[PDB]
Amino acid sequence: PIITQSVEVDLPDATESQAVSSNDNPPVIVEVSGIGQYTVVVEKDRLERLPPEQVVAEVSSRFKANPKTVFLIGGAKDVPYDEIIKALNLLHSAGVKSVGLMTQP
Amino acid sequence: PIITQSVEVDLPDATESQAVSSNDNPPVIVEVSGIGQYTVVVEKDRLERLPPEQVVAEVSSRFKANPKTVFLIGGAKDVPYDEIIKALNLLHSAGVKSVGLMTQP
Ligand code: NA
Ligand code: NA
Ligand code: NA
Ligand code: NA
Ligand code: NA
Ligand code: NA
Repeated sequence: PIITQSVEVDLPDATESQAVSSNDNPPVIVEVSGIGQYTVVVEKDRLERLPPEQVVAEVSSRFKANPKTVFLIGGAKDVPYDEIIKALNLLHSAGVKSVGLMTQP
Repeated sequence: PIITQSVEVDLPDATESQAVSSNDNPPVIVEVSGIGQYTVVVEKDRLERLPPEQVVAEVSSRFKANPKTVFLIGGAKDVPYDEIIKALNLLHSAGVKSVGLMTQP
């Protein structure tokens, strides 16, 4: 106590929906809720309860296979800010350069 | 019901602390807590309880005066994800291209 989190982001004019609609492949969705706990979803395939290092492995694998892959962070409206910063840092550590942020029911 | 929020972000290698430390001027901090309610802080000067359109006016004014200005979004660890997406969209609408995200006590 107390550790704070930070991340720098750039804001492009291109949109989250544009990224998804213009891509040949489904997006890879990193869903957050669970303190440092993630579900990775690609279409119907769900990889639940993954710890940070396993999310890095999964995401880095997909980015290497196709760097054009669209990555999204999904979560309920009330997911804590600190968890969102952690997730952005996690994705950047795995090599991801662009992310769509979206809230979900 | 139900409106969701989204924003696309790019992840540069440059950091939030780097942006602040390398700048000649203090950062402009948009603090969030309050549903669509913001405090804009520059050094000791606080502009509290600003509605979205007033934040846009204040931020756009500072960006026009100096486009090298460092903009930050500050908030407690538990600020809701949806409010963070709203704040990023608000800043981008005012012309801001880079933002540092940081949690605070
Ligand atoms: Na960063
Ligand atoms: Na793997
Ligand atoms: Na997280
Ligand atoms: Na966007
Ligand atoms: Na003004
Ligand atoms: Na907000």
